[PDB]
Amino acid sequence: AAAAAAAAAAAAAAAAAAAAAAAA
Amino acid sequence: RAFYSVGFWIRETGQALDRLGCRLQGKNYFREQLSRHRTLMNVFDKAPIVDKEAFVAPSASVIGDVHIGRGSSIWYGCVLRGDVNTVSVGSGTNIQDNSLVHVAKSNLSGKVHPTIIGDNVTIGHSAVLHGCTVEDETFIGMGATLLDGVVVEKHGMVAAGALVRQNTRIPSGEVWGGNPARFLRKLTDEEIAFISQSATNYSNLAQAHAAENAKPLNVIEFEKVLRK
Amino acid sequence: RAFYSVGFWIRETGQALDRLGCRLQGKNYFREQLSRHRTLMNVFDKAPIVDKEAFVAPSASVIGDVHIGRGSSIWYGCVLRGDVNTVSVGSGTNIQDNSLVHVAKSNLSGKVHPTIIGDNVTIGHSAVLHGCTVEDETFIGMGATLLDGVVVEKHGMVAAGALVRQNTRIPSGEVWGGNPARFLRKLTDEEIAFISQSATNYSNLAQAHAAENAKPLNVIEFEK
Amino acid sequence: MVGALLGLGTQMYSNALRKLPYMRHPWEHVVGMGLGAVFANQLVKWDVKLKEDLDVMLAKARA
Amino acid sequence: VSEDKNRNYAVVAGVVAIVGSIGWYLK
Amino acid sequence: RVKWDYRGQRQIIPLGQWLPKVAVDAYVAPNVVLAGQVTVWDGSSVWNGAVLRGDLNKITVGFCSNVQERCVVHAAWSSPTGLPAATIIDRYVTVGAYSLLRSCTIEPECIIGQHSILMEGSLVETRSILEAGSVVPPGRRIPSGELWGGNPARFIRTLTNEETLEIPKLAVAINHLSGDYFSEFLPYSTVYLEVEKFKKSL
Amino acid sequence: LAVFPEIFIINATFILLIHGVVFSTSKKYDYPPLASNVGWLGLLSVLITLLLLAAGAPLLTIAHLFWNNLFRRDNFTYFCQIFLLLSTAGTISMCFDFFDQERFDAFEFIVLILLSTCGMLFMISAYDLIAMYLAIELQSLCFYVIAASKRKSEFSTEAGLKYLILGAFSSGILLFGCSMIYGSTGATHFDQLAKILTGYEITGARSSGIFMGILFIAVGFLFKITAVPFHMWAPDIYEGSPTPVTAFLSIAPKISIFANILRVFIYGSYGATLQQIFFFCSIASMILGALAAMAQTKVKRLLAYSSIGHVGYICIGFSCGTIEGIQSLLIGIFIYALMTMDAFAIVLALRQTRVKYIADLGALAKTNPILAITFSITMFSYAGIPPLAGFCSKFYLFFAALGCGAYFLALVGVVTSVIGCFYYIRLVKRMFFDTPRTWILYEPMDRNKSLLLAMTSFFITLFLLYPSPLFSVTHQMALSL
Amino acid sequence: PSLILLVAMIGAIVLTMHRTTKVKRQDVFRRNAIDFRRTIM
Ligand SMILES: [Zn+2]
Repeated sequence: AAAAAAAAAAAAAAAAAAAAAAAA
Repeated sequence: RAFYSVGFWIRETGQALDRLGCRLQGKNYFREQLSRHRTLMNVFDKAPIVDKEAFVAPSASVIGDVHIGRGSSIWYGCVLRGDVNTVSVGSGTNIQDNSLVHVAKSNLSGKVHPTIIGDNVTIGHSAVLHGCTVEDETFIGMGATLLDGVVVEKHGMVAAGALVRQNTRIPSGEVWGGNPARFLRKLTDEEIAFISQSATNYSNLAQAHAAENAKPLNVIEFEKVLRK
Repeated sequence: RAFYSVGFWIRETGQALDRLGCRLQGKNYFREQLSRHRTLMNVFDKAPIVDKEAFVAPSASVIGDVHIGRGSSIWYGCVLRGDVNTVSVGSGTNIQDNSLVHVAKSNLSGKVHPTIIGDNVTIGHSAVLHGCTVEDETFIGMGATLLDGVVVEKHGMVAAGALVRQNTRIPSGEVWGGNPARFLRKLTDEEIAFISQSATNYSNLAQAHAAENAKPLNVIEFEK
Repeated sequence: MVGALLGLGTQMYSNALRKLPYMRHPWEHVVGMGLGAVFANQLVKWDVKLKEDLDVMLAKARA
Repeated sequence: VSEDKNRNYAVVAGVVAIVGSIGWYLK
Repeated sequence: RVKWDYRGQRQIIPLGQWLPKVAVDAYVAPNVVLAGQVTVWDGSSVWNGAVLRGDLNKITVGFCSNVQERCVVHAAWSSPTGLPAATIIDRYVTVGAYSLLRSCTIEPECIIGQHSILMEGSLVETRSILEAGSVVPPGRRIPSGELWGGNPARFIRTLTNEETLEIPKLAVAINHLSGDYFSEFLPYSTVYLEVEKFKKSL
Repeated sequence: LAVFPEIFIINATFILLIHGVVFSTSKKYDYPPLASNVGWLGLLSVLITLLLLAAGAPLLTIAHLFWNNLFRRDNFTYFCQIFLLLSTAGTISMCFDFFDQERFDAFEFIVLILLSTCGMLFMISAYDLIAMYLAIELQSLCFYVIAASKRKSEFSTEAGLKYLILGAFSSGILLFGCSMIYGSTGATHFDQLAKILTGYEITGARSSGIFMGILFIAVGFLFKITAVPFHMWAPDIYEGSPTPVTAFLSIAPKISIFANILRVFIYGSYGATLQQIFFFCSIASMILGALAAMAQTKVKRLLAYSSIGHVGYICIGFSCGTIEGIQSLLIGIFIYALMTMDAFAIVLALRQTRVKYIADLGALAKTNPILAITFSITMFSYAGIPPLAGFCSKFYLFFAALGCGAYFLALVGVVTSVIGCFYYIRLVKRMFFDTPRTWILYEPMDRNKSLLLAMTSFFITLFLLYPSPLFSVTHQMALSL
Repeated sequence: PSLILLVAMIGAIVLTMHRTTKVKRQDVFRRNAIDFRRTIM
C-alpha cells in the first residue's frame, strides 16, 4: 500500500510559547 | 582532456574534406548542404505585415507585399510573390500547401487588380491564384488555378483541380469546375456549413502547428516521444 | 561511380569522428533537424551547371544534369529534377514558380528524352513539364502540365491548366490550352509582345530579389 | 588474414535487418576479427598437441 | 570547460582499459 | 514572429504523439514536409516538394509506393460516411508528378499519373493506371485494371494484362532511382558545421 | 583456492543484487529501471567469469579437498564450462532488446540469470550426487523464477507453475535415485561411486540397490532436458513464455544437463542399461519432433519441437558407447546451440510482430530479403541439408552411429531429417515462393542480435571450408572423461 | 544451501511482493510535455 507511512522522525522538542511572554 | 578532444573535430574535418580528394571521378557533390535561404520573408521592396498569430510555414517564401489576418495560415511550400502587385489575406484564409499566390505584372490588357483574399477562405492544396480577387467565406478547390481577374464570389466553392479562365468571376454558391470555365451546380447549404467548419478547423489546426516554430531545446525535448 | 562511393564512405567515416567523437563533449548541435533542400544544385556523377546572371531560388531544388544558361531563372519552389538526361535549359528563360522540368526515370517505357528548354521561355507556375523539348520564346500557363516528347515550337503559348499530350509537335505559334491537346487560335501579335517583354521583365526581376545575404537578428531570435 | 575478411562480411549484412545502408565507422573492425582467426589456428595447434596427449594420457592411464 | 562530473572518469577508464589491451599483448 | 530561421524547414514535423515515421530505404527528398501521421513504408520514395500532412486520420504509403515530386497528400478529418478516410497508398503505387491526394485509399499496383487531383473515398482499385491530369470526385471507385482520366474522372479504357505486368516494373524502376538518390544523402547532415561557423561569426 | 571462477560470479551476483536493490529503491534516482543497467554489467560479469575460468584452467585442480569432498574440475568440464558461459552471454545479448521494449524494472531477473550460470558452472564441475543435485536445484530454481517474471500476464505464471512442478518432480526423482544409490554405495561421491559401480552389469553382477537408484537418477535428468519419454508439459513451457525467456531455458540449462549427464552416467555407471534408454529416447525424440514439425504451426512451438528433434540426435552420441560418438554429440550440441541462438534471434528480429503463424512470417522476400535468406539458413541447419554446419555435425553423429553399429537408430535420424526437410522447403517456399499472407513489413533490432545472426550464419556456411577446429575440440572433451 | 536459501529469499521477494513496494509503488509516473492535456482525447 502506497499510503503515507507515519515517519517517526521530526524536529527536536523546543517549547514554543506565544510572543506575549514579557510585554504582550 | 575531454573538450581538448576537439582534435577529433579537426580530424573529422580532414576526412570531411577528403570528399574533395574523392570528387575527381566526374564532377561530383557540388552541393554542400549550405545555410542561406532568403525564404520566409524575402522582402524585395515591400514587407509583409503578417501577424504574430498568422502561421506561415518556413517553406512558404512570402515575398514582397503581403498581409495575412489573425488566425489565417500560409501552409507548407506555398510561394506568395507579392513583388509586382499587392497581395492580402483575411483573418482565417488557410492558403494550403503548394500554393502560388503570386500576382501579376499584366496579361494582354492591363489588369493589375491586387489579389485580395477575405476571411475564412479555405484555399486548397496546390492552388494557383495567379491574379484573381477572392471573396470572404468561399472554399477554393485543391488543385485549382485561379487566373487573372476572377472575382470568386462568397460561399461559391471551386472544384478540385478546377481551372478557371480569365474574367470568369463565378457567382455566389455556384460550384465551378472543369478545364474550361464552366459552372457545375449549386450544391446545398450543408456545403457552406462545411466550408465554414473547415475554415475554422484549419485555423485552429494551423494554431496546432506551433511545433513548426519550436526551438532546438524544444525539438530535442519532444524527442522524449520515445518514452511516451 | 566507384570512387564517388569511396568518397561517400570517407566523408561518412569522417562525419562519425565529429558526430559523437567531439560532439559528445556536451554538444547536441549535430542532433538538430536542419533542412537539406538548401542543396539547390543537387549533384551526381552529372552536376547542375548555372551561370552568374541566373537567379535560383533557395526554396527551389535543381537536381540532376542541369545547364542553366544566361538570364534563366528558377523561382521559389521549382524543381528542375532531371537526373536521367540533361535539363539543357537555354538562355533567358523564366520558370517563374513551383514548376517542374523532368526527365524523371521510368522503366524506359517511352525512352525519356532530354528536356531542351529554349530561350526566353516564360514557363508559368505549377507547370509540370516532363520530357519537354520546348523551344524558344514560348509561354506555358499557370497550373499547366505537359507530357513526354512534346515540342512546343516557337511562340506556342500553352494556356493555363493545359495538359499537352505525348510527342505532340505543337506548331509554331499555335495556342493549345486544353486537357486533350487542341489548337485553338493563331496567336495575336500583342500576345507576342507580351511574351517577349515578360521575358526581360523577370530577367530583371530575377537579377533582383538579391538573396545573397543573412539575417542574424532573426537567427538570434530563433536561437532563443 | 582470412579472419579479417570474415569480420568485414559479418559487420556487413549485419544491421541489414535494420536496413542500415553499407558500412559505418565501427563496421571496419576486421583487425579484431583478424586476431580471432590467428588465435583459432593457434588454439588448434595447442588443441592438437593436447589431442595427441589425450590419446597418450589415456594409454598411460590405461596401464 | 569540461563535461559532467563522472563522465571524465569513464573516458579516462576507457583509455586505461584500451591501454591494457595493447599492454596485454605487449607484456 | 521572425523570418529566415537558420534551421531551414525540418522535413519531419511531429505533433502530439504523431511521428511521421520514415522506414529505412525510403528516400525522403529534402524539400518534403512530413507532418502528423505519415507512415511511409519500406522502399518508398517521397520526392521533391511533396507535402504529406496529418489530420485525425493517418497517411500511409505502402511498400515501394512512391509519392513523386511536389505531390500533396492530406487527409480529411474523419469522413465516416462509408469508410474511415485515412489515405493508404498501398504497395507499388506510383503517385506521379505534381499530383494531389486527400483521404483517398489507393489500392496496390496503381499509377496515379501527373497532375492527377483526387478527393475523399476514391478507392482507386488494384492494378489501375490513371492518365495525366486524372481528377476524381469523392467516391468514384476506379475499378481494377482500368485506365482512367478525365476531369470528372471519366472512364477511358480497360488495360491489357501486359501493361498490368509492367506496372510493378515501373514501381521498382522508381525504387531503383530512389536508391540512387538515397545513396546521395548521409544519416546525419553537415549543415550543423555551417551553422556553428555562422554562430562563431557571432 | 580453486573455486575462484565460481566465487566471482556469486560475488558479482551479490554485488549486482545489492546495486540493483539499493538503486531501484532510490527516491533520489526516481526508482529507475535497473534491468539493462544490470544488463551489459550482466554479460561482462559472465565474460569476466569466462576469463577467470579459462585463465585458471591449469590451476583449476588446486587441491584434493575441493575435488574429493566437494567438486572436481577437469579438462572436459573447462571446455564445456567456457561454452556454457559463452552460450549464457550470447542469450543475454539477444535478450537486451527485450529488456528495453518491456517495462523491465526486474533488476533481480539478471541476477537470477547470473545465479543460474553459477549453479550451471557448479553443475558442470559437480563430482558428488549431493553437489550435482544441489547445483541442479539452484540452476532450475533461478530458471523457475524467470518463467514467472511477467506476473500481470497469467500465461507466463501458469507456464511457470507447470515448469515448476516438472522441475520439482525432476529434481525430486533424481534425489530419490541418489538416496537408493547412496544406500548401496555408502558414499555420495561420483569417484567413490565409480569404484563400487565399475562394470556393475546388472545382468553380469547382481546390483539391486544401485540399479534402483540409477533408474530414478536417469529418469530425473530426462525431464530436465525435455526428453520425449518425459517431455510432459515442457514443450508447452516454450510457447507460453515470451521468446527471449524461452531462448534462455532452450539452450543453457539443456547444455548444462547434457554435460552433467555424460559425467554422471558414463564415468560412474557401467551397465548395459544406460546406453539403451537414450537409444530409445533418441528415436522417439526425433520421431516426435518430425511429426510435431509438420503438426505444430506456431513458429515458437515449432522451434521447440525442432530443438526436441535435435536433442534426440544429441542423445545418440551417449547411446553409442564409442568415445567418437560422445565427441559427435558434442559437435551436435555446439551446432544446435549456435543455430538455436540464431533461430531465436531471427524470431526476435520480428519483435514488431505479435504472436503470429508461419504464413504471417512469410512475405519477407520483398522486405528484409537478406533476413529471409538468414531465416532459410536457420531452418536448413536443423534440417540437415549438407552445406550447413548442422549436417556436418549430424554426419559425424551418423558416421559414428554406423561405426557404433546403430543402423536402426541412424536410419530413423536420416528419416526424421528427411521428414523435417520437406516442411523446411515448404517453409522456404512459404518465405518467398507462396503464401506471402499480406506483404507484412518488419522492424529493426539491436546490432548485437544482428551480429548473433552474422557471427553464426556466416560460421554455419563457413563450416564446410574449415571444419577441422570444432571436430578437434569436441573429441578432446570426450576423451577427458 | 546457503545460496539456495538466498535464492529462496530473492524468489519469495520477486514473486510475492505483489506490486506492494518499489516494484510498483515507485509512482503512477506522468510526463507533461508529451501529454496532450486536452489537445488530444
Ligand atoms: Zn508569376
